Amino acid sequence: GDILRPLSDSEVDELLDLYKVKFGIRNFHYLLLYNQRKWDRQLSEAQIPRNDLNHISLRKQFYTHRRGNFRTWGTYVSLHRDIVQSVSFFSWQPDGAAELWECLEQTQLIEWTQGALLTNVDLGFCNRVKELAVSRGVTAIQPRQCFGMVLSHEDAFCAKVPDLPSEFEIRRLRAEDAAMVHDSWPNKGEGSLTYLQALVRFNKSLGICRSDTGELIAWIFQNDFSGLGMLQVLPKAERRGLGGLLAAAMSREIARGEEITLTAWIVATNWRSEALLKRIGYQKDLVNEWIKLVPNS
Repeated sequence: GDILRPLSDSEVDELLDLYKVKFGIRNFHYLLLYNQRKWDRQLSEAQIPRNDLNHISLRKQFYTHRRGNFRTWGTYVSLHRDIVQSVSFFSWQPDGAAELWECLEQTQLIEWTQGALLTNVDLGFCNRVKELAVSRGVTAIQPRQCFGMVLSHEDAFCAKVPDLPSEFEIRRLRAEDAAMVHDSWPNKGEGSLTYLQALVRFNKSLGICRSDTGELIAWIFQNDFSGLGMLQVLPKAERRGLGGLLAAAMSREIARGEEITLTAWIVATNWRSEALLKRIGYQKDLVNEWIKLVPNS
């Protein structure tokens, strides 16, 4: 069949420890692998059939070169489904990573022409992968640089957290909250409402509501790397220190509920989020690209 061969659950687990050993607990591919398997376990105990349409956003299918050993170079390609197809991949083969590109170029499981989203792409794979996209029909690409911010577990565990102003209350988000958080998205085409609903269910989240009206005014989620994501404060509540409060609280909550490095993916131009994350202790130790391929025509 395809040059990409689906790894069994047992193999993904091995893939996970390979990255753990090779790069350490702060590595983003390890975090991605760690996160997925965490969800796999939960969704399993929650007796939710795989491929379940309203939870598929919480699933991933890992693959490797059908005629290669995923252990020698950690070569892998994952496929995710929500609105479009999201692809992640890596390999540490010392020279051009032939095995990897053999996979990406010879496979037909990737929707190069159907708006596929390339997530967390290493800077060394960006140019070549864009050329490939074009060689397969892509006529327009929308790439963006993201900073991978990192905070050790120890730091997150012992982190301090600001005081919440009387005007507000904090609570975990609930299903009804999903639609509001989704409505404040300007370029909402990568994450679906149902994805958000799955996240409020299986991931940690935090919302800030006015003690009066009870109106949700700011929120933060745990992301697909078990770190922080989708932070946002409605304009009418800006400059009240809530943004930094959410980030601090979520960092602490995650670190005390599980053992992992806290991280966050932010757009390189989001100077304000970089700044508040930095104040909490997060450091910038990675730069990756998110490459959104525009559907043919």
